[PDB]
Amino acid sequence: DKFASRHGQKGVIGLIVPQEDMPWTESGIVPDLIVNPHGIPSRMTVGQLIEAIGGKVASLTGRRVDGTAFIGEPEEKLRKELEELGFKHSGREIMYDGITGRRLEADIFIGVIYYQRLHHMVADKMHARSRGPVQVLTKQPTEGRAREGGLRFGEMERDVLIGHGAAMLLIERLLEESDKTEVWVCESCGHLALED
Amino acid sequence: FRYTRFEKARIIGARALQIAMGAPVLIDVPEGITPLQAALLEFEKGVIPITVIRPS
Amino acid sequence: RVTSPLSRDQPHFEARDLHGTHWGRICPTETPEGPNCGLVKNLALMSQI
Amino acid sequence: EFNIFDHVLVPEHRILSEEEKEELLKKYRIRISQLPQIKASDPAVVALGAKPGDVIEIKRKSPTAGYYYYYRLVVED
Amino acid sequence: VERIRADRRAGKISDVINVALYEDEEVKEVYINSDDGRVRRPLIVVENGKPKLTREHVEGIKNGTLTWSDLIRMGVIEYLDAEEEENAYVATWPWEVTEEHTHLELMPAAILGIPASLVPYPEHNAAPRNTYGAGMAKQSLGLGWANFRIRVDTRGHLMHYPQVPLVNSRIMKAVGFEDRPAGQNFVVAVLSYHGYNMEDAVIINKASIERGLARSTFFRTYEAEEKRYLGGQKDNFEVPSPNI
Amino acid sequence: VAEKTIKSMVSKAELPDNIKEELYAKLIEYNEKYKLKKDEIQAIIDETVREYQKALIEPGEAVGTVAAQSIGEPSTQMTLNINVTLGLPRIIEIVDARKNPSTPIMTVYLDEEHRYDRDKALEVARRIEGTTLENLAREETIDILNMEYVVEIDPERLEKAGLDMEKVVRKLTGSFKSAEFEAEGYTLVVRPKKVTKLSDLRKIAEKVKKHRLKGLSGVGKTIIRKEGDEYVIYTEGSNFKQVLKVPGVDPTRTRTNNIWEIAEVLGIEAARNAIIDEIVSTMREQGLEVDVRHIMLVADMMTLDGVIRPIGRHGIVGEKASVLARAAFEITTQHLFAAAERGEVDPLNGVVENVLIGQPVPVGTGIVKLAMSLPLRP
Amino acid sequence: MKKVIGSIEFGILSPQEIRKMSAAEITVPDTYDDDGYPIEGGLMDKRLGVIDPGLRCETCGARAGECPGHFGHIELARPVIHVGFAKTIHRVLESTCRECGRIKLTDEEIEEYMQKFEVMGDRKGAVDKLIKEIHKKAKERMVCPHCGAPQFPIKFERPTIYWELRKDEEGNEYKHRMMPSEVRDRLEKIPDKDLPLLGLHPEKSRPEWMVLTVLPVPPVTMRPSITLESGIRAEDDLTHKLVDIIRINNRLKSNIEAGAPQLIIEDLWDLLQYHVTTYINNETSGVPPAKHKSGRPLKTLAQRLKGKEGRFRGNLSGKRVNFSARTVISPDPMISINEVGVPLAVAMELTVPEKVTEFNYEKLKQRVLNGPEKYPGANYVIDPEGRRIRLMESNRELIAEKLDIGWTVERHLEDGDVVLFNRQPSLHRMSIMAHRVRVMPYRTFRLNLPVCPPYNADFDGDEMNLHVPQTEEAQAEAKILMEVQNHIISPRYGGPLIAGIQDHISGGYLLTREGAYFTRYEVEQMLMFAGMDVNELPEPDKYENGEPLWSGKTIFSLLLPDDLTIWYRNKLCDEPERCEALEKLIEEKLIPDPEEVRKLAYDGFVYIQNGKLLSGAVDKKAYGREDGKLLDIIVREYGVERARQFLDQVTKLTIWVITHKGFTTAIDDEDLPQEAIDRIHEIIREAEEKVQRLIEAYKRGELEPLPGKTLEETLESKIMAVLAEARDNAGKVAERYLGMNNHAVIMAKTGARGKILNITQMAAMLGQQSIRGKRLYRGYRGRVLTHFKPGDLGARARGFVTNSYKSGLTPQEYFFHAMGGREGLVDTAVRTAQSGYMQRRLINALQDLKVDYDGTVRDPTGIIVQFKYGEDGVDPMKSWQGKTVDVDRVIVRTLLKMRG
Amino acid sequence: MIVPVRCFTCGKVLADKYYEFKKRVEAGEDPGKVLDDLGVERYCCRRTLLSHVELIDQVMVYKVY
Amino acid sequence: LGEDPKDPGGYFIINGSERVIVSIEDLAPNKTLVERDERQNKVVAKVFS
Ligand SMILES: [Mg+2]
Ligand SMILES: [Zn+2]
Ligand SMILES: [Zn+2]
Ligand SMILES: [Zn+2]
Repeated sequence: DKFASRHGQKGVIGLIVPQEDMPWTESGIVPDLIVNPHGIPSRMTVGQLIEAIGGKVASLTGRRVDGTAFIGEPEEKLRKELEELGFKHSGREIMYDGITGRRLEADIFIGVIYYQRLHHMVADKMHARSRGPVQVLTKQPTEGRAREGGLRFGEMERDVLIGHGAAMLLIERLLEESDKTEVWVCESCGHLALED
Repeated sequence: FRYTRFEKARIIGARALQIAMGAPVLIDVPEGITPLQAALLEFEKGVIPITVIRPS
Repeated sequence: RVTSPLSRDQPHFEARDLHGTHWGRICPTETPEGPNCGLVKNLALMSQI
Repeated sequence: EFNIFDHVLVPEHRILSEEEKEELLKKYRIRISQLPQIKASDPAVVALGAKPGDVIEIKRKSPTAGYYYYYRLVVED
Repeated sequence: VERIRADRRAGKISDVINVALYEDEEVKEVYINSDDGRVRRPLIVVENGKPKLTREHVEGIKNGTLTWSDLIRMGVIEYLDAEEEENAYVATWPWEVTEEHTHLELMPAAILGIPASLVPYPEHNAAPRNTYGAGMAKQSLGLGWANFRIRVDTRGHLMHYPQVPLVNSRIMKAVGFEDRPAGQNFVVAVLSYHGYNMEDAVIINKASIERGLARSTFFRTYEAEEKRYLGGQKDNFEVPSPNI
Repeated sequence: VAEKTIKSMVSKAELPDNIKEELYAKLIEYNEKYKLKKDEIQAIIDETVREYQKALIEPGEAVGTVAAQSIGEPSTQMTLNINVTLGLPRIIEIVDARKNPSTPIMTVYLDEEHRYDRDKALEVARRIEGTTLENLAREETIDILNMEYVVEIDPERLEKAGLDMEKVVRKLTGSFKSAEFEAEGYTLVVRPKKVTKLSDLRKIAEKVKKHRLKGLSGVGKTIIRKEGDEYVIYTEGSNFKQVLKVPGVDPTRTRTNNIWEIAEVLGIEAARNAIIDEIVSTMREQGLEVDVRHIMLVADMMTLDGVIRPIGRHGIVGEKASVLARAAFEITTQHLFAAAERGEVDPLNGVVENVLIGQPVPVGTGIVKLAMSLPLRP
Repeated sequence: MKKVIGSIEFGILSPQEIRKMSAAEITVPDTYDDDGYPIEGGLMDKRLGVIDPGLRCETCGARAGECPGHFGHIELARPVIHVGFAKTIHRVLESTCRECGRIKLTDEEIEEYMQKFEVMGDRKGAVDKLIKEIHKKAKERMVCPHCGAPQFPIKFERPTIYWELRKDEEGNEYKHRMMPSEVRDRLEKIPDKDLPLLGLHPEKSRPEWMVLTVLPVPPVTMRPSITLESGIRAEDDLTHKLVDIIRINNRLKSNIEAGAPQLIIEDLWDLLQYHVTTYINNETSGVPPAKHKSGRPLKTLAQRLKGKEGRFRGNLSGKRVNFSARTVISPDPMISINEVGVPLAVAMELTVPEKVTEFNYEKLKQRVLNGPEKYPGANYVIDPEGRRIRLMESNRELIAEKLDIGWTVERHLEDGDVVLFNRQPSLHRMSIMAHRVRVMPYRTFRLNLPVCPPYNADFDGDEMNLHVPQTEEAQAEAKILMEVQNHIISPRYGGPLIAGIQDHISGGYLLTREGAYFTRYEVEQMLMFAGMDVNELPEPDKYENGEPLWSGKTIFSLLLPDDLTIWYRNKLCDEPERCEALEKLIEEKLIPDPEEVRKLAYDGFVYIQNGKLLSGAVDKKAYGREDGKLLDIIVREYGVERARQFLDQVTKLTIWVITHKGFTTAIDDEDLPQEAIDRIHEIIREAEEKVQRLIEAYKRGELEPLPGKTLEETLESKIMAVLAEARDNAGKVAERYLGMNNHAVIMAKTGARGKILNITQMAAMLGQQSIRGKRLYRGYRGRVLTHFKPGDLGARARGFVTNSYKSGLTPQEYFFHAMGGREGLVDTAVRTAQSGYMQRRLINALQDLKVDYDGTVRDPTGIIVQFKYGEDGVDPMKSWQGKTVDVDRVIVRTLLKMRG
Repeated sequence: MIVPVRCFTCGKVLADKYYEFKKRVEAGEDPGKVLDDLGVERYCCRRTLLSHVELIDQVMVYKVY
Repeated sequence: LGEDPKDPGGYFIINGSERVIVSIEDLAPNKTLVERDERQNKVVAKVFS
């Protein structure tokens, strides 16, 4: 299931981790989501961190944090009120591992980030066809998922199958599984013979 | 003499096709494997009867 | 939403790119991806017609 | 004057004899029409004084093998 | 040009008319535009380094005695198209106005679109990231419409517990996104967890999902028509017999 | 171990010539450092032979398809946009065998008498550089009292072209015998012999501007760079035939971006080498590493018939012997109709035709032939 | 027996052949009557085939779905010029005499051209060149060499109009329209001996057949008719075109039989010619395309054959296949690189057909007895005779009791089954690999992370396809050739492609860095997590607070083989003195003491001796993509299976390290002290002062033009260079003030994810925003935005952003960054299409090249493209960094092996 | 559209005190002190209570039957 | 009336399906625009009357 932040950070759910296995902070907060730290600096997404700090500050104080462009609440002010609230300025919190139970050697940055679920759900995107309806013209599997259609093995797939050197795999894919048929051919002239 | 990857794949495919419609296995079987696994064990034991014709 | 009569497959380097006159009229960031980038724009919040 | 074979981009060119041409045909089991072609108006051909119907043996610098031996067939324009 | 601008600011002529002057060393031209299709923006008129908008106008706007059309009528704020703005020198902030400045920007954050204003602190993000966030704001799920149950849309989505973001731009309240939210606030901790959040992936809490977080419902509408054919033949709404 | 024994072992080894000398040099270098024994050297030779045998490509590999994929895949992550127009457009221009590439650039090398001092390099660059008087001209004005161009040029530009105004006149007195050219200090004034209509004035004024005073035709910008304590001249435009025969330019290292000029001047072999070098340089500029074997195979396929051919419908695919191969890629209707006109017979020896029909392709396992002994007795 | 198509011979269909192949004659321009039955003599006649299930074909007696279809013929009232041959017809009209019919060449020239045709062989280009030369030579002769009759020039008007330039008795030159009947009569006079000179086969490509007298109407199956949801039949475009053709032909026949004047006959002939031309090709130049009653242009046979959606590309080269699935992918480090996560729903749908043998009889019987609704089960059963029965609840036990040797069971996807895993677009042969089926009860696909870089796939909603081979040969080919571990090294550059990325690199650095020690419980836990066969713990390196501690290098050493020794420098090198000392110590002894190495061990120099990591820290240079030396050596020296096991174990170990030690990034990672901010502001002020000085110098005229450049772009280049120097200085300051303890700096330096410029952009400055390689200039007159004075060329007014992401950009700088990002996005969106087109062109140019058994690459014709592939006969995949044999590595490894 | 019964993070019940919190917020008091006196101390429960907006009253008006 | 008060309107309902007319960014009618073609080496002015 596709979940996206408001700063272009998107991704599918990798694991449904039970609460007992999830880490928790010293304040007794268990995160509702865990994101990889590698994606934050590569895409130069500091607004996500500022939004996390602002969300934590808004939750702790009860007052909504303004995030308007160029007139929003300054980041340094947000860190100041986070410090005045009894938390670290950077937003990092001391977390304990949910499995081993030991304290993590690094203070983990945890905050409230607005994450929205998208309509690209895995329920409407899974397609699986073994055999079924075929087109009346080419005797090939139909189009799309609504009519139990097949999956297109395009020109590029054929090219990379040729590059792999798999002749019989290509024969099975393109011919033996899509539009295999038998015809009668006259050896004298090469015309298609007629069977009555 | 060595077997190329394409030659080995062709030999294994031919042996598996033979096993699927006859051609009893020349070695023991783990009682439940697919014919492809049977051809793989036949190749691993060095008991395959299929040779490769090479131009000369 | 605002579209353009130009073809989507055409590389329009001078047309798809953001213009300085789009300030206050065309949103500088909200554009679609792929061939629709640049040719499809959205009106700014202060845009008046 | 300026010899065309002194250029670093121009590999060495030699004229194959009839016996050498027959040996080349026998080695790869190919006919005279299955060799790569070179135009009779090519500057290397007119530098060698060749005529159509001959085979030019090219010693080229190989980035992977040091020296490589290619073969071409002189054909009319 | 000055007389036309003064008359427009005095309310004598309509605000649709826009006047511009091109003064080159070779050619000199005056352009007047009063047609359709011209995208314009509102700018506060600044004269002698002092903006026309005063605190009294803001108080009247807040009290409801003054409207936006009233402000346009007195020429305090005027609509400028691309042609007229070539002769204008706009000031980004009210504290940056000088004697040479001719206009004052109303809202620098208003240059963004409606979905682009959903992004909190867009100036702290990369431009492709802001573009992706603006594009994906339209793909989110939430209580878009209160009459979704009676609607007959072929496909629709509903969030069970939609939430207004805690870090939201003030324009979203005016736009109406706060009344119709399309997401939830997630307690996110940035941490590597067993490699299952690798390559943009995320890890969700099982108890949070079981508690109703990010729960959604998908509605699909099918239609059936009792079409009438030629000769009086028509479809029938009944359970088909097994013999057919 | 003596050097003679190592050389004899290297010669007796079943290794290529290029591997033999490199291996011998490395063994000599490592022999004094660690005092290698005879058995260690023999084991090293055996390991090298085994590695060479392992590195040999198995028969039946789809080298053309692999080369095409390995060239086109880095093009998906290249960067678009002196004036070298490198990147994906450069690769597209190279593989399409463009007769006139966009912004042609030639690399000019000088001999020992001009590659060590700046003055000789500048003078030979100005010899190569094609300077017209229109570029030297500063103001354009056509009058009526004499009804001809009175040309005034800035002297500073004349300080870079390295020639005097009067000699400039000598470049149009012989060339334009229908007009009289006069020099008045730093002003160039022309005189008409028999001119009375404005139509013929506009048919002869542009001929003076298009005339080249010195240098070679089609030459625009020209710069000089210091690489390897040597002066290298980079110019705009391709004039290989007129730049090879220059008194002061080394002709054994000069090259141009125009592969067609190299084919018509240095031969098809040098054209293939230049294609390989250009593709390698374009790949290395973008930071994407591509094996030179794929580029070499592509260039060999491009120059198979003795002339440079593109990879499109007018090139390698155009001269394909298979009708279905040509029809499947490009211009399907006219190719099929022309094949019907010629009565062409498709032997179906290719890969794409067998894909279209349903026969096994002649690559990889499709080339393996098997034999079976029937009396199997387990 | 069975036969295959050895070769295909092409030609032009003769009218006699069209008449003989036709099972019916079509004269009624209609398809169905009021009740829906076909009309006899119409296009939908049962003699040409049947589409509706109820009807039965008249010609062959078969029902719908099995009748191949039969062609028909229409006898045209007057001949019609075929458009596709039309221009070629004109060529013949310019080559043959108008009276004798022979070619316009002498007998000696004809004989010489015959010898030239025989000599050259079978190359197409030479044949076309000779044909063009012969046509050019014959077209300039106005006197027939055989008969002496005068000739006239012929003007060809597109598409099928021929004009003959004739002279009257008064000398006036006029144009006579050559009717198709006259053209066919002229073409009939050409003998068979002159046809090879014109490039026409005497027995297959007679020129008179190039003018259509009988039109072959296609079978019903090839142009099927369907019934819409409203009960109205929807006819095909070809059917409408044929209806129009039949109506016009019938009108022409009626007018001819009625003795209509010549104005009628030529007008109807032109209408029929236009209809036939549109039917052959509706996109012909010079004519209006045929349109439906709704205004939609029709696509005829030419558009059916050509184009991306045409038969050749959309149905023949590439087509939809059966037994395939497609869904979203999610990460799964717990599975091997050889395994793919297949959902239970997908597994119970896709079926592998397994023949019942003497060893798998019980398993397949259990699969049949389970049924389609129980896993592991079966869906279909095929008897030896060949009838397929679907397994329901009623016959599930009956079929199981009837199972015997020779039967085929379409069982559900089981563990260990080989399937194809492909992601689109497939730019390279590594974009699809054969994995092993792993069945998990969730909905999404699961793919191991090191296999992602081969697929170029992240997990931000990526969709991937899976293909299940059916035949045993296809399964064997997938298992042997396209297996994942067999394609670790990329043949494009001869380097590792299946490699650790991101968290793998970060965990390797965290484990192998100096001062990294782990407790006994942690070591046992990571050993169990990585699946290593370490029965007993090694000797602890040191004791802290009474408990044993193990160095991370010791734990990493267990992954490497015991006979492995390699040293190199990684990307973490910033003190070359220690690396030089380590290199010198290795150079002298060639077997340095492990205590001696550990005394001067440096994280910037990786050194593994006998499988023990004595020095160095793991980064992208260890087992990263395109950079991992250790993985490259392991693949080449220890096989692919050992390499796959090492990759799996090291990825699991690094994931365990990065999971429990704690890896995170926060807002303080980009934080800088006041001194760094002051230095950045000083650099900003210096850069703006330099830009202003350059602008003033350009305005006052003392700026010097660059050689070959005028003032404008010279000043622009100088300003851009100054801004680039300022950006480099700011980045250097940011790197100086950011230590290695920063996790973002760790990721940037180790090559896991991101770059140093990314951290610089979030901390120091955004640099200068440039469009198309130059400064931003598009906007108003003399300025980009109206917030700057006109004619201002300053840094702030041209796209130089002074602040970073952390400090926030000004609205003008935000707009400039938006222009830069839009330019980048447009650049990628434009580059992708051109790159794909170039890839397709290269593939179609080099599809048929193959290395033969003698090491030569030859085309299907037989021409030797290369006498040795790559001039040395070495696979680039097996090449060592583009070289034939790495003599240094071989010598060093052999020397170490003999010394140890 | 309706207040969740339990907090999404720890399952603490918050629907009981939400309407009192909303009533006190509309009275002009600081929502932080209102959350403090209602026992809502962890900011995850504060997130759930503050970010929720009531919308069921606008859905009940559209009858479906 | 079964309508959302927050619905902005501005669209059409054709056959029960909501249809929105995306604005079109066209050239100014009856206005002459001048440009130079580098490849053709000519000055071209166009007006869409
Ligand atoms: Mg993706
Ligand atoms: Zn039939
Ligand atoms: Zn004649
Ligand atoms: Zn809570």
